[PDB]
Amino acid sequence: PIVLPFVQRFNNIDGFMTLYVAAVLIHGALFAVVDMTLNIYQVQFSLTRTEWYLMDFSDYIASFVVAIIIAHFGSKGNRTRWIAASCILMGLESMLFAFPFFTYEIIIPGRQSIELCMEENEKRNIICGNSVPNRSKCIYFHIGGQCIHGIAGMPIYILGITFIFDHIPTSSCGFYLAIGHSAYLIGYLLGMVGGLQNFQPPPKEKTVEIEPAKVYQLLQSGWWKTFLIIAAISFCVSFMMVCFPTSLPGAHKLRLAKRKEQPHLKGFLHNIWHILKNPLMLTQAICKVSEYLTFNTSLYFLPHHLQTQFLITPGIASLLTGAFVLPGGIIGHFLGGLIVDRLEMTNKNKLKFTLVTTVVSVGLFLLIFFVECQTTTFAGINEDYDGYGQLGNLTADCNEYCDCTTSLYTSICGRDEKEYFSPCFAGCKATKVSQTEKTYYNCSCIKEGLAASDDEGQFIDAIAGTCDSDCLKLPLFFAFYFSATVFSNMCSIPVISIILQSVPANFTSLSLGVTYAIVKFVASVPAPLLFRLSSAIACIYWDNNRCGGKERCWIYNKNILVYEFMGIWMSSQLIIVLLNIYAIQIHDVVVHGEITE
Ligand SMILES: *[C@@H]1O[C@H](CO)[C@@H](O[C@@H]2O[C@H](CO)[C@@H](O)[C@H](O)[C@H]2NC(C)=O)[C@H](O)[C@H]1NC(C)=O
Repeated sequence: PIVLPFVQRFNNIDGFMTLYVAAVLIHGALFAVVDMTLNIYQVQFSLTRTEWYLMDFSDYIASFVVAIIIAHFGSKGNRTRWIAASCILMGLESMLFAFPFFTYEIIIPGRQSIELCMEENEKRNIICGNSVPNRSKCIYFHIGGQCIHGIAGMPIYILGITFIFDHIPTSSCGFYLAIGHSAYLIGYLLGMVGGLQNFQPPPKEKTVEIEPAKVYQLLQSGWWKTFLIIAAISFCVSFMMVCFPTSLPGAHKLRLAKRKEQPHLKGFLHNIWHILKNPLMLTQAICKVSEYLTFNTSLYFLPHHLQTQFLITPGIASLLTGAFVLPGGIIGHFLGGLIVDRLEMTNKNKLKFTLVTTVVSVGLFLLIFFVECQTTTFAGINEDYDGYGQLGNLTADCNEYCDCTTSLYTSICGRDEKEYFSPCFAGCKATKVSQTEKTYYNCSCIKEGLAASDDEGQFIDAIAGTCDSDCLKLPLFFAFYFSATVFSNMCSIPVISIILQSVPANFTSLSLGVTYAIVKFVASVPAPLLFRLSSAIACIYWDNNRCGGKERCWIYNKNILVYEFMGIWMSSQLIIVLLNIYAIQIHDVVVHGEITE
């Protein structure tokens, strides 16, 4: 008996939009946390870099095994029911990805595995790896957590937008296409922003080794807190969508406005065959490939590049891309989408709109490449340590006494402006830590250095972290990075907007699945390997003495990576130019075939 005006105003075509972005927002909020959550799980919990990608890969293929199946199933049944169910399986997944943190907080603290580590012995506390059991058990919680993510997450991004296609007019779908994309972006922001404020250490970064044993508690409990709230929201949003009508009263009024004036295998193939037989969609999908190839690569390569040429803390460097690529992205859909929506752009109009959009963007990427040419301050990698030892001498006497470990080595600055790695390897037999900085004392393995130096309560000492005197180029880099990002997000709307037009209304449901199948398999499966091979190409100088099978590098080649990664994007960006010049002529030929004035 719910005949209140609400459920009549809650069956509005925006009443579906209100819950979809509400469904998307927590969906956006979820994944961004997980990538770091997976990443920190690898480093913290005694994993290899081999298994982490496998956990990452689990989300990707899970969407791929449902990007087609649910699309065939979304065509035949109620879209509203399936989305909330896929919203429901978000709730099951998100808490499930938080059970191992609470159940297995005993995996690897510094001293909480009492059976084998003695509280007085230091070598005992870092060996007897009982952490690798109760680790692979969690990975089963985690590979499940990643798989339930993609199997259920993908129908949310297919069916909901399909409901936007088939129920909302064209001249405002891009207005709705943009917000849905951005609601995934805004969760990419806060998935890092909200999550990391708890993962990033408390006001006490700088106490005795209890802090690694206290930071350990706040990350598992940090996500176990976060996912408990996240998952339940995915339930209450699903419960509201289930109450939404099967027969949408909003579309029925519009359907009669647009009415006037089996998914068999062969019929499935009839949809499959025309797509290849229409070289318009052929270009649309591959243009998206270079779009995602250059995008995803940058959002990964950039914090690594800011860590190697601009010498920015890897935790801080990751933030720099995360907190700054979105402001370009959000308006890129917002301004990009509203251009077609306000102007009711035609198929010929958007193709011209896409070309000049990308062409200037590449010259912006090219402009960034020109900026890389400028010289920057160089720390370490000065070939054999001033004649006192070779690369790898690094394991001298002062390494052994303060127990330096070749995996977490960081560069520290001496007063000679020379950059020394492994602040404890600097021979610093004493360290007094203040409230706002970390400093090292009695730094023996330092060279004369120490021209004027300074301090107050103590005299002379070296300051932890890298010292940078010429990082101004940084504002040029982001500035050029922003406008390239904006152009990218206003390339997405033109390609996705066209796909709706050249497909009949009943077949638009299977349209999203066709392109979405290429998203995770053809692109995201071969991509990491293409990066990984060329990642070592600039990371040649691996720590061969300790890490073993390429676990930690020391020379991410600041000249080769710049030429390789951005050149690949230069190779990648231009493919869109060739694809679209192929499309526009073919589009104009085929449109001519239907016009033949
Ligand atoms: C290491 O630094 C400390 C202070 O940061 C220096 O302190 C001296 O330590 C010796 C121990 O042999 C004491 O006899 C002195 O009285 C300490 N000095 C003061 C002012 O308290 C210590 O000298 C440094 N190590 C070396 C090898 O010089």
